[PDB]
Amino acid sequence: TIVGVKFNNGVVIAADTRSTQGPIVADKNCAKLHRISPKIWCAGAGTAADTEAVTQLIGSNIELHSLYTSREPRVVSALQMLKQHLFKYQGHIGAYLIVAGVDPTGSHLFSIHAHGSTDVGYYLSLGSGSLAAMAVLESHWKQDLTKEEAIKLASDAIQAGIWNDLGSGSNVDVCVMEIGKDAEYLRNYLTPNVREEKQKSYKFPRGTTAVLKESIVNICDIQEE
Amino acid sequence: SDPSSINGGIVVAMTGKDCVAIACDLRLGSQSLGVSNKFEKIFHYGHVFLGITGLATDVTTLNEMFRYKTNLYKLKEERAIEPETFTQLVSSSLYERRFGPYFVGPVVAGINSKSGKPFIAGFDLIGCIDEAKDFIVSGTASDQLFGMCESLYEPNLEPEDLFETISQALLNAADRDALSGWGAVVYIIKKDEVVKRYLKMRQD
Amino acid sequence: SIMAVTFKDGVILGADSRTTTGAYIANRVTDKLTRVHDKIWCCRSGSAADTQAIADIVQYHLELYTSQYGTPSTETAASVFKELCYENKDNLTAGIIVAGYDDKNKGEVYTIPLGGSVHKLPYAIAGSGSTFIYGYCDKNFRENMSKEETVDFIKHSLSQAIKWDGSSGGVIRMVVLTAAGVERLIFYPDEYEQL
Amino acid sequence: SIMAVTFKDGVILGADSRTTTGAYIANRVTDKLTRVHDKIWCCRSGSAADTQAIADIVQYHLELYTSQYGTPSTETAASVFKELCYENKDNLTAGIIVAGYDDKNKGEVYTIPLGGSVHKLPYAIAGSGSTFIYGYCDKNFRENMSKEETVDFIKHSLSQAIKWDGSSGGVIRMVVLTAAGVERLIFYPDEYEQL
Amino acid sequence: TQQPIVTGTSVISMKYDNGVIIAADNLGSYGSLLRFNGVERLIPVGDNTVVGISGDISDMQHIERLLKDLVTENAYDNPLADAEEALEPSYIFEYLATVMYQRRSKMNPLWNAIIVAGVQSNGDQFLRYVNLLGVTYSSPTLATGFGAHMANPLLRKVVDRESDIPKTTVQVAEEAIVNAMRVLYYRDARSSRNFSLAIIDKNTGLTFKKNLQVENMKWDFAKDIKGYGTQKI
Amino acid sequence: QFNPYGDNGGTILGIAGEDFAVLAGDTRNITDYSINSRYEPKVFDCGDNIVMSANGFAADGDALVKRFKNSVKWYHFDHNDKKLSINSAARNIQHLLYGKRFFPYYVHTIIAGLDEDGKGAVYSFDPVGSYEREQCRAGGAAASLIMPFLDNQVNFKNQYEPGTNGKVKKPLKYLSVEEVIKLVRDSFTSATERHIQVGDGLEILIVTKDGVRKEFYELKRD
Amino acid sequence: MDIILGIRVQDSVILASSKAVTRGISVLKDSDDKTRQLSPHTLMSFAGEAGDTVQFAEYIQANIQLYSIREDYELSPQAVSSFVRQELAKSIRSRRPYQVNVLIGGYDKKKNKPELYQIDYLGTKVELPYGAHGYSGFYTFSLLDHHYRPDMTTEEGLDLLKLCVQELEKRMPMDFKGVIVKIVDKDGIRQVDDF
Amino acid sequence: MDIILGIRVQDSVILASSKAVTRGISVLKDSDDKTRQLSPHTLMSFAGEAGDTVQFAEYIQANIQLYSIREDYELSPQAVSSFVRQELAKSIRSRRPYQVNVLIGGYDKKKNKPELYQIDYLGTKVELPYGAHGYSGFYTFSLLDHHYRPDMTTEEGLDLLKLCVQELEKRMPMDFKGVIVKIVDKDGIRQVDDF
Amino acid sequence: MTDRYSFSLTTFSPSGKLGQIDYALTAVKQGVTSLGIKATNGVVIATEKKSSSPLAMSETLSKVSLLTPDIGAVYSGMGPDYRVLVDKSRKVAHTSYKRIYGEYPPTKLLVSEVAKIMQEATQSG
Amino acid sequence: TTLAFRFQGGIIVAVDSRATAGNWVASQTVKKVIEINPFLLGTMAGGAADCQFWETWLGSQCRLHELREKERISVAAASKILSNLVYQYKGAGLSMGTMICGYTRKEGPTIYYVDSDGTRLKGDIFCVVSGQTFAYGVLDSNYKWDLSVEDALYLGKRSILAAAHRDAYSGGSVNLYHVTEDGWIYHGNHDVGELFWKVKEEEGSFNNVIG
Ligand SMILES: [Cl-]
Ligand SMILES: [Cl-]
Ligand SMILES: [Mg+2]
Repeated sequence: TIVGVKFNNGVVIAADTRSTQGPIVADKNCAKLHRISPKIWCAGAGTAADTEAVTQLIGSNIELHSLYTSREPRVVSALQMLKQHLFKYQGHIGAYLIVAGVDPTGSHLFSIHAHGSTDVGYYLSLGSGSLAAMAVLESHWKQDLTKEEAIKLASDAIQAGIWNDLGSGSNVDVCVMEIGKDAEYLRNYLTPNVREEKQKSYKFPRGTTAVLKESIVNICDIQEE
Repeated sequence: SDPSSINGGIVVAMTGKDCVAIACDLRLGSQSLGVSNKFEKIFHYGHVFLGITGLATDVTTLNEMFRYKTNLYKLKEERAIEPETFTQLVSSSLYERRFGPYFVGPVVAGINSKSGKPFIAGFDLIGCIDEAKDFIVSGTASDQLFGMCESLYEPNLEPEDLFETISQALLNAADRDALSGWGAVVYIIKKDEVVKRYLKMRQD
Repeated sequence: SIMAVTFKDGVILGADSRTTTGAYIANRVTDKLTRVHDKIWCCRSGSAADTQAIADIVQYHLELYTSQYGTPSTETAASVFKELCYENKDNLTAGIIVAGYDDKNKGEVYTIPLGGSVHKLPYAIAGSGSTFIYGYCDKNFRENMSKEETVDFIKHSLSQAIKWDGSSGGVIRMVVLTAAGVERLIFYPDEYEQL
Repeated sequence: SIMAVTFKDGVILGADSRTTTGAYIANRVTDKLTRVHDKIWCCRSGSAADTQAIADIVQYHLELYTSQYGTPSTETAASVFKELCYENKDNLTAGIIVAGYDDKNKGEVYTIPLGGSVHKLPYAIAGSGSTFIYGYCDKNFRENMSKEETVDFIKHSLSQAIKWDGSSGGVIRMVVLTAAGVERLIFYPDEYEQL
Repeated sequence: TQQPIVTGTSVISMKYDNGVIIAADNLGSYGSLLRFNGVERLIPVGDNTVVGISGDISDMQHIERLLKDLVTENAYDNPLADAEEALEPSYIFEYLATVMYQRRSKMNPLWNAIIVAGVQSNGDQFLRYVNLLGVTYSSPTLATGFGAHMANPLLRKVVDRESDIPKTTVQVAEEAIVNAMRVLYYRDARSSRNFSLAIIDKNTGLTFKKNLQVENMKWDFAKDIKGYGTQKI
Repeated sequence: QFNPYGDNGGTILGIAGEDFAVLAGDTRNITDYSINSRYEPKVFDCGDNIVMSANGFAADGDALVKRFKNSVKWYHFDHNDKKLSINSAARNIQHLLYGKRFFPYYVHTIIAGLDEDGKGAVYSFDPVGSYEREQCRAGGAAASLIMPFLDNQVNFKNQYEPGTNGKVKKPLKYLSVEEVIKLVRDSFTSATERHIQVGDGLEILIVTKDGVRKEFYELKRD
Repeated sequence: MDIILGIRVQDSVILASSKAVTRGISVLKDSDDKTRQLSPHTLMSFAGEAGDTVQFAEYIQANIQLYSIREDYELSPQAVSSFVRQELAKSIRSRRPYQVNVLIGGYDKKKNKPELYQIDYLGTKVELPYGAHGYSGFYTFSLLDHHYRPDMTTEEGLDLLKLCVQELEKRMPMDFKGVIVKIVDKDGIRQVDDF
Repeated sequence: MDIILGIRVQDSVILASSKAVTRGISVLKDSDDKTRQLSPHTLMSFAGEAGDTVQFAEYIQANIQLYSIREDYELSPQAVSSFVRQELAKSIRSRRPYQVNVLIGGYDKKKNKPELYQIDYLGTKVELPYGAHGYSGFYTFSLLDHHYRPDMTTEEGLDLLKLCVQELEKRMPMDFKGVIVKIVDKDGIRQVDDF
Repeated sequence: MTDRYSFSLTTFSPSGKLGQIDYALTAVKQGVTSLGIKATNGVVIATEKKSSSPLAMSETLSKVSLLTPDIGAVYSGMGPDYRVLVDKSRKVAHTSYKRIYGEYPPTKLLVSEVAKIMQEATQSG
Repeated sequence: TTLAFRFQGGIIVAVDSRATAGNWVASQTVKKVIEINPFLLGTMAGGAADCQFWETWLGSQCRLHELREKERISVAAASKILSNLVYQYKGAGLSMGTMICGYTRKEGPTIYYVDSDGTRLKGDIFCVVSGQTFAYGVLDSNYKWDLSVEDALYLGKRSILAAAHRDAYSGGSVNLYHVTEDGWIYHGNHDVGELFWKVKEEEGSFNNVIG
């Protein structure tokens, strides 16, 4: 579950922290929030390797472009470069991204689908939990939201995904990008799913395991003398 | 037919107080037939340990490939590669075969030589990174290892305690998988000593 | 549901605002009316990605054309769309209506189906929702209509297309192309549903 | 293209006259309006064989009903069609509109899609050609129209359906069902094409 | 084994302190064509039960007839047909569940998802789901098709657990249902603005509302959206 | 085409003590990535101190449990109210399952109770009726996560006496009901963390000579 | 199917290979030698798809012989095995992979130790006391697990191999028309005539 | 695959049948007798799908034995062959046909003549001097077409059969683990131990 | 067309001098002064902004360039040749290091890469 | 892995106890020998349910025979009941590989292999190694007719151990049965984990392992 919510003086994006292989939870605290540039972040859904690779490549080219032009990078640039790359590979690179950021032009919120299509909105959601998240956004979103209101709305939309979507879970990661300010990355903004103490300590008595052989491993280089 | 379960095998890594542990089974098979019980799946490039499960031809190929790349790194950098940096190199190397990938499940373990901070990571076959605090699992008995680790593990275990936990996690997971077992190895890794132990286990 | 209608003072482009994956509405405020030049616009139907990719290349081609040869004709814009659509027919799912205002040629509409064929028409309809209004549009279209008449004709037409098509919906966006300039109109459900 | 419209004095059934195998017109003077009782008629679309087989069984069932219980209701005729269509859904390709005149209930129209579901409606359209006139019919239908108005509404409607559909064509056949009795109307291409 | 032709979309429902609410839109879609408007998909059984049906409409009309026939049959040689031996929601459900599982097991299913809402004799709220596979389950909130994905998340914020049901009034419950129907109109490409809503209360009985419309919609923000990224006009 | 089968997820666990038995399951019912119910029981009292769960396709599991409940009713009728022994129940369920051999019940069946000597018993079945008596069994989606834990912690597998270096196995012992409940809770807590189809709640049915009692514990709802 | 076995004794490596070449229900030959001398102290046995087997072995033979002439040195078996594995590991992701399974038997003059390597068409390599490829491997492994001792003599190794072939003849359903046996020791590579 | 051969000499019929039972790459037996005594002077050899072969032969054996008890007479080989063919000819158009191929060797006491019949699973029947089923057919046939003589004795027939088996062992790719030979003459049915 | 200059334009002279490299070093000598000093807790690089015209905005011409967040560069000699080297240096830091190891290159290895680009313009056709 | 061979001292029956679902090990304590009657044994290979159900059914049909004819059923007759039943279901997808072993005065020690394909064979030795049925043992070298009962038991136990080690789908424990005149005798269940190490140490075999 990834959402983006535009507000009065900026844009906020949030995501859940679960990655799944089939029905198994691979990572309980995944990071789906990616720095393309200092004030341009995006949230990714779909193939985990694809979203990381595509944000790192464009983030690299955006940094070289920024240095070449002597200008802070623009969201429309990262957007354009991402969609032309994804379109080239005809959806075989399964990267579904919500791209937000503030630049000299103002605050921007876009979404990018793996076939190379983009769209503009005040509120967006993507992934398996998008329908749970969009249901909350369509119920509580208004024009002229404050910063506090937009964080509340964004995290609530992720909670909807965590609770009602099997593909989403664990914690809520938020990133606030306000005009004329530093982007604040709030890693584990909420911790709604903390495991309880086990009934038993499964620490074994020493010598429990049968050992055939033991040996010192040489990790040091060839020695002197 | 499914490349990632022809040969079989498992790897598991865990963090403790000022230490890490990585362990693997020793089986190589052609599906039902067991061929070799000496097929170790854990390799080390300096103080960084890499376990690889999956298609055995790719396990061997990636070991030879990462030995190659870490050797050139050390000659140019004039220092051994660190776990955090090697993790990024594995990811990079897997994603460059996006549309023709190595059928492998790599696991990185090691202690950062400067910060002393224990580090573990796992990857999918195209190089997505799972950087867990607690434990990483890989192979044909990954479901079984997730079950064992999730119940047995507690944080800040001493080296000799962590050994018992990871050993019991591997042994009991392997015994519930047809394509895993035929012996096991456990590496206990501290900042400047590494002990390697072969475990007695059932050979069926 | 997309249409372009040529009237006395120029041309008007109409479209619905719905984008779908299966039965889920991915975007309910979609802008399917896109600028390839100051007074050359297109209506996009089919794949969102394909039409966006094609529209971006055509805008590039006309920006470079303008640099060298000055303002391109609507016919020229249609030709560039056709060239991309025909030569890449095997790999593209795109149905595009090209509408533009010259001062010499006044309002012109060109339609480009899947094949990549070109058809110059007094007006054109396209999209899944277009099939339900073929009968209505053919009976109600006159040449040299006023602006008010042409806005009504499109509003009523897309109103019906939205009603019967699950794939069409949301707001009715329109773009008026005349000598006077470029006007954007929006019509909300409460307005066009009661027609 | 088939439709049934309920007006003040009763109901009118309209249909085109074209039967096709692929793109070949097997019959260009087809009668798709069929009698199941004196003042209960149906419009047949889908498989020619399936609709003829179903219509023949219903006519049998209503003839036997009439022998025992007297003149059946339009609702009763619709129910018998539904029963055959629903229970044999796996093996049938039939879309039927049932129209009839009672003196108690006056004009009634029932439509039976593929599923074998029943829908009572003030008017109904069906067939491949029906898709092109959804927009037109919804905008132009009023309740309690005159005979002349209703004939015009059907003539104009099927005229459009024939124009845009390859599968529709030939003559426009109509059957008027009132207290006065049963009237057959035919309208030739030279008449309805110039509308 | 068949395929559904004319279909109905989401049925949504929830429990509240004194009863249950259920709702469904009045559309019968023929694929992408929104062909039949005014199709009623909430079918009341006595004055204590409403059966909401999604999926194939021909199969729905068959089930409608089975329920009409069930009321007739129950009355036969039954002096307490309108009292102690009236049809309970639990009886009506178990019958449908039996039919659904038998039809799937003959590889000729009724292509539907069904929610039975009602109040029992002792005043207990009844709400249970069954579909073409004969799969059954109960929850403080139930929904079919798109409703499961979009309505449940919203309704579960009012009643998350059993303990929340006494704390939920009919005004709060109805508000939640009406909002969920608006969200489904925004986001389901097979929904209509026109819907029916049914309340079954242990005190006030069965209230059936027809020709309800989605209102207080937000579209104004659309005017400010131009192009798919770089377009400014 | 029409597919007559579905997956409703969930996990069931049966442990047999010396003079008791437990059958536990999560209360979560799912289809695809949606949650159908956070509380929908899957462990039932079937009478004669027998608890039964059929986990997999919920429709097939509900039908089978009904048929066995009916089967118990007719045993009493036809055999002068004879108590149905767990071994007799197990054999009866095999015949129920094998009846649909060429259109199987897509479920994993576990029944718990006391044997005729009063010792705790668990029986496990495959979809087509193959059955065997066991000390421990986990069924459903998260079976692969839980069974290895139970092998290690209930049967003391791969555990040796310290100082023997694998020469002498850890002595097998009967666990108390309190120890067994802890293992059940720990197993479900662990399975909930790593399995998307496991969570919401845990319902445990404990069987003793005194009868059948029920314990419920909340699980993570993500 | 083709039988290739390898056993590594105290001071030598013995390779047994089936002499039958069959394509379908036809026996093409009964005296085929499925072996190539890579170097004076290195022998390779191969089984697999027709053509690929010989082409791959001769290609490897040429490369190892080239290395020997260029450096006037014999590559160690470990080195030869690694070269062979890498060639196979390249071929799996090639347009048409070599479908060849090989056994490499060599005597390492530097370490004065015999070595046996098993490599499959994917480039899977292991060092083993005994090895085999195909259906025959299943049986022979279980037998060798019981009887094989690491300090066995060449004569003891031949007797165990003799037992394996006899048991394979009874148990195997296809006629492999006997085996050719070759010994690799310090003195070189020789063929055992009596078997 | 399974070898069943039949040769009819001057005064007897000899049947040679492979002793191996194989399913896939497993050999289940090396002493299997693929023969049933239908009557004192009639023998049937069968090859085909597992289960069907024995079930069919035992079914035919029971029917022929029933006829013998009821009439206290032995059915002629011509009559027994016709009965067997007809049972197979019924089975091809049955829900699950018997996949069995049979050879029927009999001595007709009325005509004092040996007879050999070849019948396939379809119910195709011919009388032949020599016959065979499966892959071993093409070889043996051509060999026998050269050596067989109508007035050969039983001893000469055995030598020719001995040659056929020897040549089959070399030429065939599968191991059929030898044959069992049975002679049918006036004195009855006997098994030749030495072969 | 085609680049038909496939041969070296820098060769050894009988004296073992590479003329074009010596002449390049002569161009550097004519260039404005730049310096660098290394402290215990930092490094400083400095140069003069020799403005070609007072109408020219000298702020727009950057002689001191960021290569990575932890590496800066200054030059003496031909400005255009520096500007394209800074572009190639910034890019090679990414392509040959950061896109592989996920961190910026150490000073000595980025220098090694810039050095390689300059060596190739000394031997390439 | 199921093994049944004939010798002077009677019949030796040895089976493993592992059940698998794909690569998943469902059970290590499965009983693959069904005790039909005091003199009759059935081994189970293939579908667990198919073998359990029909061999249990066979025991019922064998019991009825005893009642109706006041005599023990012959191994030939008992085998053919099962073989004739499965043949009715042929092509329906029954998976069954089974050996019916007993001693009767009429026939002596007898082993019949009965298949889901409808194959019924009499032989001195039958072995089912995952998916494969053989007329020979996993070793077959040690097999001579005149063998000590306690010596013959070990061969059967050793043969299951061989297959258990190499075959991924074989393992758990070894169940041993000795069939003689006046019934069969259980020779206990031997865990392969414990057995392997002991056998290795005593026999000096599995040298390729290391321990
Ligand atoms: Cl778009
Ligand atoms: Cl017709
Ligand atoms: Mg619509």
